[PDB]
Amino acid sequence: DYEALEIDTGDKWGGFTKDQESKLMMYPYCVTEITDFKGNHMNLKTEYINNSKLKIQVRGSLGVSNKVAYSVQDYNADSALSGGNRLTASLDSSLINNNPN
Amino acid sequence: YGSEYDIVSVENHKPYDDMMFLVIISKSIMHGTPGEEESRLNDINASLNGMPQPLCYYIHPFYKDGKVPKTYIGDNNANLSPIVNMLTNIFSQKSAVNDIVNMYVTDYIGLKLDYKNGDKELKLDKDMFEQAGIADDKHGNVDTIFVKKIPDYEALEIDTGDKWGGFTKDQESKLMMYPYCVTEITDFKGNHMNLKTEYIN
Amino acid sequence: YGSEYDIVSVENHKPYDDMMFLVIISKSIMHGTPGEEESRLNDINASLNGMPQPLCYYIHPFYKDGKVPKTYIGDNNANLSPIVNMLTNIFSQKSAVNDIV
Amino acid sequence: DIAILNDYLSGGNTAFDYGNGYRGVYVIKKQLKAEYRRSLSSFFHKYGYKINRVKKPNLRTRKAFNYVQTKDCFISGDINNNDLQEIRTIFDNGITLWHTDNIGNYSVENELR
Amino acid sequence: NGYRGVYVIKKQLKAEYRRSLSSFFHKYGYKINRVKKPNLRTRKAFNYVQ
Repeated sequence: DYEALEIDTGDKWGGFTKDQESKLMMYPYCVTEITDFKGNHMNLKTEYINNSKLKIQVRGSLGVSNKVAYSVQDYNADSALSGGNRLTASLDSSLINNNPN
Repeated sequence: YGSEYDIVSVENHKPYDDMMFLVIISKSIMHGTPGEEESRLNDINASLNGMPQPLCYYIHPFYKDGKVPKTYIGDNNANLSPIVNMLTNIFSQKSAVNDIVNMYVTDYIGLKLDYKNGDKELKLDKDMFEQAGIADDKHGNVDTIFVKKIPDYEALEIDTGDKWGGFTKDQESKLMMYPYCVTEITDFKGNHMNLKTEYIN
Repeated sequence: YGSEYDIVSVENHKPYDDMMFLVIISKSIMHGTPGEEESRLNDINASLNGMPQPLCYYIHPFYKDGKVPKTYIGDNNANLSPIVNMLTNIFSQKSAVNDIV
Repeated sequence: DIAILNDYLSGGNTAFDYGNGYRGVYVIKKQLKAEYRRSLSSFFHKYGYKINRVKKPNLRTRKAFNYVQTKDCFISGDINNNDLQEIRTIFDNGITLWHTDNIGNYSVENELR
Repeated sequence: NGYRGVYVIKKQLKAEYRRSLSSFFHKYGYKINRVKKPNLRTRKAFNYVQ
C-alpha cells in the first residue's frame, strides 16, 4: 500500500500582517497559494482551512513514471468530517505533479 | 451564499466491493480445459462478448493483498492462481506472451456476479465461463478463467440510501436546495458531476 | 482592494527534505543479493507495488552533491554506490542497460 | 493498462490510484458555510421565500406570523373604494400578519399550522 | 536552480488599499446582511448601526 506523509507548516495565519480590522485577513484581501513552480498551483482561502495549522499531505507511488500529489485535507472540511474522509475527498483539489522527470 | 462549500459527507462505493478484475486479451486460445478431448491451443476463437467479436478474453479476480476469491465455475473449483505468481508465470511463457494484445484492470465487467465479499467466494455460470489452464511445462502453471461468451451486459444498482442523508437539516428547507447544497459524484480521476439533490426523482 | 498582491511569505517543503530517489525500472531481475540460494538474473518477477504488476523496480536515494545516505535494510548496511559512479557503471553494463525500460 | 512484457516493450499511472485506495465511485455532499446559513436562514425566517406565482396569498398558514407581499393584488369587498385602494397598497408594500400576542418576537419557531 | 517539493506563498493586498479599507471598516463596521438584534454597545468608543 502507499501512504500519505504529513507536512506540518505551522500556524496558518503565520506570515500575514495582522490588521486591526480582522476582515482584511479574509479572501479576497489575503490568500494562501500552494505551488510547485512547475505549472501546478492552487489558491486557498485561509479562513476555510479547518485547522489552526496549515498541514499538507503528500501522496505518491512507485509506478512507471513520476507522480506526486500535495493535498490540504482540512480545506473546506466540515468540523465533523473525519481525517480519513478529508484525505479521500481532497484529491480533486490537490496539486498533482506528473512531470516525467 | 458565499464562495465555497463545506464538504459534509464522503462515501465510496465499488461495484464488486473489494474485488477487481484483471483482463487479458489474446489473438488466440492459450489454454486447456479439463475434459476437452482435443487441444485448441492457438485456435482463433470469435465469440459473443457484448457483440460478436474475434478476440479471446481471460479474466482474473483479485484483491489488493494479492489474494484471489475462491471461484467456482458451475460446481467445479476453478483453483485460481494467486495474481502475483500468475503475472510472473504468464509472462515467463513465451507462447502465451507473444499472443497477448492487451492487459488492463477494471471494477466492473458488464455483469452482476454471484459474489460474496465477506466470504471471498465467487460463483460463475458454466455456460459463459470455463477453467483455463495455461502451461508450458517449464515455468509455473497458470489457472485462470476463459470467457466463452457474454451475450449482453447489464446494469448493477448501488443503493446509497436517503438522498438527503449527511446534509445538515436547516429549519428553512429552502437551504436544502441548490445552490445552497449540492451532491457531487466523482471517481477522483477527472470525471465528476454536480447533482441538484431535489431533482433526483 | 486593488489589482495586485504583495508576496509576504515564501516557504518550501520537501517530503524527504534533502533526499530524492532515482527509480530504475527493468523487465527482469538484474541483481544478486547476499545469501540467495540460486541466481535469479533475467527472471521475470511480478510483485505487489501499489497493485499487482509485472516489472522490477530499483530505487536509489541521493543528494544534490552526488552523495547518498547511509542505508540499512533490516540490520545490514546496503553499501550504496554514490549516484554519479552508479550512473556511469549501470550504463556501462550492457546486460543491465538492455533490460531497463 | 498493465505493462506487457514482450519484445516490444520500452501510459498513465494505474499504481498511484489503486495504491492510494481510489476505486469505484464517490458521493460527496456539500453545503454552504455557517456564516451564510445564519444570514439566509434568518432572512427566510422573517420574510418567507420568493414565490412569483399568481394565487391567493398565504395569510394565516404559520403559527406565529405570516409575511405577505404582493404586486398588483386583487382585493374586493363591500368597502368604499378609497379604503380598498389603501388596503391593496398595504399588501403591495408588504406586511407581517401576527397570529400571536407576542408581536415582534421573531425568536419563535413559527411552524406550519 | 533549486526547485523541489511544494511551496507555500502567502499574499496580501497593497498598503494603499489596506489603508483605504481599514479606515472604512473602522468607521462603518462590516456588511452583515443578517436579521438579528443590533449591536448597540459592543465597542469601547462607538458603534455604527444601519
